[PDB]
Order: sequence, then structure tokens, then C-alpha cells
Amino acid sequence: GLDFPEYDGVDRVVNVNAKNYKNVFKKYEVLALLYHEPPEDDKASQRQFEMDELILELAAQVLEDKGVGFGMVDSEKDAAVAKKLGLTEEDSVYVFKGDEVIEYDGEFSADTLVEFLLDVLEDPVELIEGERELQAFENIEDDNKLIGYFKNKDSEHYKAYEDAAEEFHPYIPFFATFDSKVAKKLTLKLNEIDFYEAFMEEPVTIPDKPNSEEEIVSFVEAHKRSTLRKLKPESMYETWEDDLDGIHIVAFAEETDPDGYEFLETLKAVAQDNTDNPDLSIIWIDPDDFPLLVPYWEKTFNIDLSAPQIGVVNVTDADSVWMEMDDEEDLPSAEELEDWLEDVLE
Amino acid sequence: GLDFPEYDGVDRVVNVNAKNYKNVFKKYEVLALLYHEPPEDDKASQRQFEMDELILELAAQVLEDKGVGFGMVDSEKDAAVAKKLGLTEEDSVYVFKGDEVIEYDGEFSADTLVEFLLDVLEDPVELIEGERELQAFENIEDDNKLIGYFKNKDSEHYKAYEDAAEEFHPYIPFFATFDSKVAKKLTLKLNEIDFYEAFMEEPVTIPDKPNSEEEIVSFVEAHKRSTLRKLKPESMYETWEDDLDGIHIVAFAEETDPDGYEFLETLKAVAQDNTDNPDLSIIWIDPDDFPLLVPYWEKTFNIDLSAPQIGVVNVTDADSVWMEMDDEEDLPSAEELEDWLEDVLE
Ligand SMILES: *[C@@H]1O[C@H](CO)[C@@H](O[C@@H]2O[C@H](CO)[C@@H](O)[C@H](O)[C@H]2NC(C)=O)[C@H](O)[C@H]1NC(C)=O
Ligand SMILES: *[C@@H]1O[C@H](CO)[C@@H](O)[C@H](O)[C@H]1NC(C)=O
Ligand SMILES: [Ca+2]
Ligand SMILES: [Ca+2]
Ligand SMILES: [Ca+2]
Ligand SMILES: [Ca+2]
Ligand SMILES: [Ca+2]
Ligand SMILES: [Ca+2]
Ligand SMILES: [Ca+2]
Ligand SMILES: [Ca+2]
Ligand SMILES: [Ca+2]
Ligand SMILES: [Ca+2]
Repeated sequence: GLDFPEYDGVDRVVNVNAKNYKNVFKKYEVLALLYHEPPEDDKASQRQFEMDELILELAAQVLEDKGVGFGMVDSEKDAAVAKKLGLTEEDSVYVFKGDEVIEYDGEFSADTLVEFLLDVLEDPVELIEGERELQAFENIEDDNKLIGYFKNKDSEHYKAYEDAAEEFHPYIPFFATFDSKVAKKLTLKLNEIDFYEAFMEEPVTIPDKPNSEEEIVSFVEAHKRSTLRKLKPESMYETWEDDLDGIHIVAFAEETDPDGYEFLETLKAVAQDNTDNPDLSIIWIDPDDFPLLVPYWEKTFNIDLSAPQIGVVNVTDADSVWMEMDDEEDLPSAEELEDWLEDVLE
Repeated sequence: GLDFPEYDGVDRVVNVNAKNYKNVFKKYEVLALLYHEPPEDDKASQRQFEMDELILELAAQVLEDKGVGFGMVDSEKDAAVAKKLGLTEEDSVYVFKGDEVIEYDGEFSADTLVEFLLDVLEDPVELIEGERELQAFENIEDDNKLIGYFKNKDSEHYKAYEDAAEEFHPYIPFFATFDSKVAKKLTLKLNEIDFYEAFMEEPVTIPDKPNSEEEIVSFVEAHKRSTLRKLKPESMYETWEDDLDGIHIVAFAEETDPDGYEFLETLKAVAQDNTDNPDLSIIWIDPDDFPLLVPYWEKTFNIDLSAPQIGVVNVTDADSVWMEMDDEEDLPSAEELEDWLEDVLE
């Protein structure tokens, strides 16, 4: 029978240098550039560099037909190109779509990169027309989302909303509808924009509508750090490095597992009860999203990720404390969680 | 501060040859061997071979602490070793756990390989004691599962049950209880074994209890092909190559998406209504499980995997037919699906 697709071994990652970098940007709508330090001469360093190149090669093969290019910029050999393009963070990926530039800070894998770039290709604002499109919108809960009601696609207040959407694309989805019926179900006046914090039932409306590009961006910046945030591969590093006071409240819960789903519903509740605390942000990690880190997590934290967990992690040395839970008795409720949090921090 | 783990570039994949293969099998509890053809000389083939070596290297690093080794066996240079070990399927992975041998036939990626090998390390039979462990068992539906009720692990009929579990480890989970309360909830007599076909509400009891090792293996062999099957990466190739009559009924549905969950519930219903048809076998593909194949699938089948799909695929040329659904009307019902498949097949 016909075989599944496979990596064909063809090289597609452009070696970007001073003479071709201008042609490359014109060739591709979306361009992903790995800004890297010159590979050390030792064996292991040469292998690490090799792994990262092939990951780009595999991604380039997948996204060749959709017009996504992949390039490498050497921090010394191509230093002038780094200067003209603004590549500062060493050993990191930059994504270019038309004008805007995205400083990728997520997992460096073929799966995650292709997913992220496919989201990048999409327009910054997604429209909602039928009730099924609204019902899909109302079901999002692991991303902060915005919804606005505007008269037409040509409205001046919509372009400001769209321009603001470009500042957070694709991490934070921006939705808009021109159907008053959908707007009525959401209690959205004309040109009003609602911000739904992740895992929160009731939204927050942006004051002083209509809103300009700057008013929207300022609002999102002040509200993007949700009280409960999910560790997603597209942004795991940005999220983890955003520690409040040198520690993270980490909770492991497998959504598909019954014990994991129940424990998550408790977390959502604790977050809803304490959503106004400006210093509280809990990281939810679904171990199913990071299969390669599970053994490392069980080893470092001395926990069994087959059962739900919650703890405090020192981001400096990975020192940790974890709430103990009985495998026979029922899982702790919001009351027990709120009390366990207050004690370990006091 | 502290960095996430990374590939360190150290080589851990053993070059298995006639002089070391016996020492290797004594070193590791679980050993995965890539039986591979000698690498071709061209550039592209040299990259493909390189890609596959690093994927093994990445898994070798993740599972070093848990005692899992990784080796490569060349079909010509190590042909005598392949002879002694029984490595016939070229360019494929063989996993050895003590005595048993598992002929891996799944996705060749680090994520899937580590997930699979971690399941191999687990014992073949998982026990159920409390109420929470029971409810976790009852939630499984994408795997065929077995459950038996015995007196204790020293029982003769439990040891026969455990020996049979090794023949299907870890693809088919074998569960067992010694708790009479749990047995009552499952309507299980003593030494009775219930077989829950995937996506089915009611089990099938193995007749002529108590059952021997061979009676169980035979029963599972005759029931392994569930009427509805999920394409899982650990076994995607085995599933796909098991064409009914040179064709597959393929259904795409993203479980987390509301429209995909409903269409899956409809699929579950259609499967339950025809579970006694020996020829009907539907493959369910969750596009979230195969992010690198989504562009290839949308291009080949001319479908949009953001909406649920169902169709018939010729396994020889990837020719296909797909049920058109309106993006504004409600999703098709079980009857409408039964009406579309029987129509295209007649
Ligand atoms: C699936 O497609 C294959 C070809 O891609 C079909 O096989 C051909 O069938 C015709 C007559 O049916 C023969 O003349 C050709 O020689 C066959 N070619 C090959 C390569 O097998 C097959 O019939 C199709 N299956 C269905 C169910 O339509
Ligand atoms: C984290 O660990 C460091 C030592 O590595 C220690 O100095 C610091 O105080 C710890 N932080 C907290 C919040 O305990
Ligand atoms: Ca370069
Ligand atoms: Ca997103
Ligand atoms: Ca309002
Ligand atoms: Ca205003
Ligand atoms: Ca909040
Ligand atoms: Ca070898
Ligand atoms: Ca399994
Ligand atoms: Ca029964
Ligand atoms: Ca008998
Ligand atoms: Ca059946």
C-alpha cells in the first residue's frame, strides 16, 4: 500500500547571509530565522547544533507548500544581518510576517513550530457569524480572548482593534462579529470590547469605548497574566520566566484523566475566588503536553504524575514542596487548597 | 535562572555488533533496537539516516535513568546478530523486555517512542482497589480493555491472566481486582473476565470460566479489531495497514473541539449500532495527535480539518471521497451517517 509521508532528506533551511537576506524576506510571507552562536568545535556541541538544524528541516518540509521559509543567521559570520534585522537574543527564533516581528519563546520542536507558524499564517482577527462559531468561542478557556462588536470590516474602530490584535498574534486570540444577534448574547454594545481572562466565567469590558489601538494593547498588557495560566509549548519559556517572587505555584493535572479533570475543576474554582489578587498566578501543566519532561519531573520533584499534584517551586534551584494527597480518599477541595497555599507561603 | 533540560549531544545509541550484543542484552531491562538497512551514499538518504539516529539519541537521553537502552543493528554488517535476534522487518524498531519481543510498528518520533517505552516498563496487569481507581478504568474507551476478578495474586487463574497480558503489552491494558465490592459494580463472578471493546458501553464475558492463558489469548486475538478504532501514534502503521477490503472509513474529529466531540459521540453511536458487523471498521483520527500531517491531509483529501470529517479512502493511491457538511447547518446525525456510508459503498 501507499506509504505515509516521511522526511525526504532534502535541505530547505536557507543559510542567510548579507547577500541573500533581502531576497529571502520578499520570497516568503512568513519567515522563521534561528539566530545562533557559531557552533563550538567539540563533538557534543556539534551534535546539538545538528539536532536544531534537522528540526528546522523537518518543519520546512511540512510547511513548504504554505509558503513558510526557514533560515539561519550566525551571530558572528552574519553579524551585519543580525544588526539590520534586530536579532539580539542568542540561540533563539525570530518569526517575520510582513511587517510585524515575533520573538519566539516556546518549545523548540518540529511539532510546536509547525503549529505556531500555522497559527501565525492566520489573520489576526477571527470572525464569528453563525451560532456554532459563537459556541466555539464561548468554549475557549485556556487562552485569554477578546471579543468586539463593530459595524463593518471597514470601521475605523475595527482597524484599531485589528492593529492591536497584531501586537499579540497568535498567542492571544482576537474575535470580532458584525452580527447584532451574536453581540446581544454577549451583552456587547457597539464598538465595545470584552476581555475574557483564561478560566474565568465573567468577562471584563474595556472602559471608555470606542477603543484605540493603544487603549486595547495597554489593557491586554495589564490583564494578560491570568490568575490561572496553562503551560503551553508555544510559550513555555515566556510563562515560566515570568515568576512573581522567585517561585511558581505549579499544578500537574491530566485533563483526560478523571482524577485530573476533577482536580482541574477545583483549581478553576480557587482561581475564580482569588482572581483579583494581583500577585497570584498559578501554572497548570498537563503532563500529556510534555511527554519528554515527565521522567525529569518525577525525578526532580519526587512526585507521581499519574496522580494530580500541586506545589511551590523555587525557580532558582528547582527546590520544591508538594501537597500530599491520599490515593484512596477523595481529592482535596478548594477549602483544603486555599489553606495549603496560605500555610506554605506563611 | 535555572534552564529547562536540553539535548546534551552525548551519544548513547550503541552500535550493536557481534561482539557486544550479548553484553547489551544483559545491561538494560528494556532494549529498543533499530534494525536498519546500510545507509545509502547520496546526500538526502544520509540526512534521513541522520534524522533517525538523533531521534534515538534524544530518547536515549530521556530514558537513561529508567534503564532503557537504544541500539542500531545493520542488516549487512550485523547480519549474523539480526539472524540470532530475529530482526526481519527492515528499517523498523524491535523492543525487547526480558523474554518477550515487541515488533514496534508506530510513529518514529521521540515523543511517541518515549511514551511507548515508558508503558513497556509498566507491569502488564494494573490492579484496581478503591472507587477512584475503578472510575478511572470505566473512563477508558479508546483502548480495548480487559478486567478480571480473582482471589489474590497467588491464584492460579490470575497468573494465567497475567501471562496472557504479556502477549499484548502495552497495547491492550489488562486490569484485575481482588476487591469484592469492585467486582460487584462490574457484575463479575469470581475468575470471570470481561472484555470491553473500544468505544462500547457493554462488555463481552469470556465463556467457560475459569480461563487459561491460551483461552484468553485466543479470545483477545479474535476481538482486537474494534468496530471503531482510533489512530494512535504508538501503532498508527499497524492500524492503517489493516485494511478491511483495500479501503478505510476515515473520520477526522478533534476531541477537545465542541463540534468534534459531538461528531465523535455520533461516531460512537454508529459504531455501537453496528458493532456486530464483522466487516465494519472505522478509523478515527484526532488531528491534534498528528500536527505534522494536517497540511498533507488537507491537501490530499481537499478537506478542512478545523471541521469534523468522514470519508472513504482507497489505501492504494490515497484516493478518497468525503461527506460534504454545511458549515452553518447542524452536524449530521447517526442515521444521516449510516445513510451516507451505505450509499457510497453500495
Ligand atoms: C484503488 O485504486 C487502485 C489504483 O490506485 C485500483 O486498482 C486498479 O484497479 C483497476 C481496475 O479496478 C485495475 O485495472 C488496475 O490495474 C488497478 N491498479 C492497481 C495499482 O492496483 C483499485 O481498484 C482501487 N480500489 C477501489 C475499491 O476502487
Ligand atoms: C531558592 O533557593 C536559593 C538557593 O539556591 C535561596 O537562596 C532562595 O532563598 C530560595 N528562594 C526561596 C523563595 O526560598
Ligand atoms: Ca547563516
Ligand atoms: Ca493560540
Ligand atoms: Ca457589557
Ligand atoms: Ca475612548
Ligand atoms: Ca485575574
Ligand atoms: Ca549497528
Ligand atoms: Ca497502552
Ligand atoms: Ca457480568
Ligand atoms: Ca474452562
Ligand atoms: Ca465490534
